[PDB]
Amino acid sequence: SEVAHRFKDLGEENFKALVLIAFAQYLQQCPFEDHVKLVNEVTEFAKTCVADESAENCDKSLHTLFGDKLCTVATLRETYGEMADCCAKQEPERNECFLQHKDDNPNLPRLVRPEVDVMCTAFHDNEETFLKKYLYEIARRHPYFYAPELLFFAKRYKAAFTECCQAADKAACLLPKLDELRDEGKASSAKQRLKCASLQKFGERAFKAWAVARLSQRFPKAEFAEVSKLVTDLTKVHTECCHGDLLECADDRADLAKYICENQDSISSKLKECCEKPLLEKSHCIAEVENDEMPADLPSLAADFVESKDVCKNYAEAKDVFLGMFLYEYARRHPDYSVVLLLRLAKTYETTLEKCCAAADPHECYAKVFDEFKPLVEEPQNLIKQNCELFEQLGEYKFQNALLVRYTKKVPQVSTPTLVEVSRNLGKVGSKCCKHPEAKRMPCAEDYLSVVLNQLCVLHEKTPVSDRVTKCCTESLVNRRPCFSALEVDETYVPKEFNAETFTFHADICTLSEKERQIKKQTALVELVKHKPKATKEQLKAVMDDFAAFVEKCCKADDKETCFAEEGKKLVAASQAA
Repeated sequence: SEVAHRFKDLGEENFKALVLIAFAQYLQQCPFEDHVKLVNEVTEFAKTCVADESAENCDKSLHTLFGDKLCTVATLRETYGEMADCCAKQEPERNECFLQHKDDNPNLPRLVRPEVDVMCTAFHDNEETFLKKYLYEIARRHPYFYAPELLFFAKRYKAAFTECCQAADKAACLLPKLDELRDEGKASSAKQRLKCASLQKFGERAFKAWAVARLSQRFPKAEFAEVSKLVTDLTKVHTECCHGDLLECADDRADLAKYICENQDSISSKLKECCEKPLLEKSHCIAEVENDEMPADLPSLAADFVESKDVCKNYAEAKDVFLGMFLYEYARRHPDYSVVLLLRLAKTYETTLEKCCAAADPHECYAKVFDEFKPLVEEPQNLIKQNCELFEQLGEYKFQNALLVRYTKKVPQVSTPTLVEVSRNLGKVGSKCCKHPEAKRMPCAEDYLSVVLNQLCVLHEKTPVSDRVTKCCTESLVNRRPCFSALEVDETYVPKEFNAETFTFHADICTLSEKERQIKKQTALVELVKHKPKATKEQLKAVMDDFAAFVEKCCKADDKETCFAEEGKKLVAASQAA
């Protein structure tokens, strides 16, 4: 049995939680209740297999079991139409059908949160079900959320109420910690969506490379033989978690932290503090540990990678291992480089060795490779330095508006909502990284951009409208950023026509939080640039100044919310004029 296997390892709590997330991440539309039912029927079954390891079907594969369970409600096409199909499938891929049907943007209503007095009550009256509902809401809205990490966010989430509900002002103690978590969760989710996109769209050789560079940076003193061990394992973990096999992912993840902590002295010296705490906290600690100090006397790369005469020969022997060693050796001494840059250099190196090695005199050919590294390395440095300048002057809001205009011009076909959430996240890099010394600026900024760009990529893949996005997204994982920076303005885009439904206005805007206003302001700017790409320089600005006046005003006018209606058509007349 396997279900018995995992049960013994994770235990009732975690096992029950993971299976909930798995069910939550598969049938995102399906109501909380039903999931709980299946989760229980599923947990009960497990309990018998522990005793009798051959009872009903305790001899199967999680999937057959899991799949059939869900298939007791999926066949209801009136609720989940395209799902019934997956159920009529077989063993080899009745699972693939499911994975292939995950939604990155579910049509799930916004998740507002009741007053502090209710959450506290509901939390106190019944716990488990309060925390159960949490995981359900997150796992269903982030189908790729790193499962093992969601449990850590959960234990955290519980301690928030566990403490603040006992305060002198729960609203004051909670709200903050709740906000801090909502953010950190969206980040962790993005960080992982990229990881599954790599494995799934580009292959584990691709993911393997990323891991080598990243780990080699974090653990400079580690050895190539050791790092590879870690990379092999780490890959398997995420491969499982990304294929929907949460239980084994969680198990294997735990086994990895166990190992890393045991061979602490062999890997990093900053692991100590992570190895002294509860597993869930131990895992989240290791994955976010700062890099170790750089080994003292290190030879120059040129030695064995460009000056040696055996380069080409070694490359022929074990190219993958050789290139692997290069990346590890270049990353360990360059924590100031973004992971994608390091991968760009590595690809540049491989490409060179390929053409050079089949030459009349390789050496001579590949002798000046580092000369090309220069441009590759400077491009981002200059990009960062420049964009950090602009950001410092205009602040976050104005900076975001800048990227908004810019990016809408690059790919005007993309839906306004995506353009807005993406532009917003791109500008957040300023606050996040710009306050960093140049030594830590690039890894910070560029890698963060890879995550953000991977959204537009996955969100666009749903309904492809711009081949330029498709090209930049699918061409090369490591060159996505440079590809987009290169884009200018689509000379083939045919401007829009002002609609009525193109953008509605009803007063309901004077009640929304401040943030949700800037957003409605930005969503306007995007719509604008789409109707008038060219004729655009500064008027755009003077106009944004105007809309601000509109809101500030009518939100303080006492007529029925009729102004917004009469004056709504009034501003439209003015706009078209410009």
